[PDB]
Amino acid sequence: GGSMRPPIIIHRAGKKYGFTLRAIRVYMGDSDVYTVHHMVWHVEDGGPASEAGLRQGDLITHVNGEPVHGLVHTEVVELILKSGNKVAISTTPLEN
Amino acid sequence: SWESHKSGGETRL
Repeated sequence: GGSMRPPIIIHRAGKKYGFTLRAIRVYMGDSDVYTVHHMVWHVEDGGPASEAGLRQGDLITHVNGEPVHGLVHTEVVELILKSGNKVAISTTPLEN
Repeated sequence: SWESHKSGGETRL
């Protein structure tokens, strides 16, 4: 795949980061093993995350320098809100 | 793969 995911610094323009953090615990099958991941379901191409560089349909690996891997639906959101009026969303670029 | 789409709602930023 790729190494060193590039964090996209969004900036809350007095409203929101303009993107949906879809939570999805990817199970490996019938077993209890699963990874708690998240993906931007929809990013508002009107100012925030989109203009920042966040391309819709990307998988978030880290947030503000904190692995999202294992964070619950609201934990990622909080991690972002916690950052302040902005946040470094680490997404996974394309790969062969 | 894919499960928590409803588990937690549809909270966004």
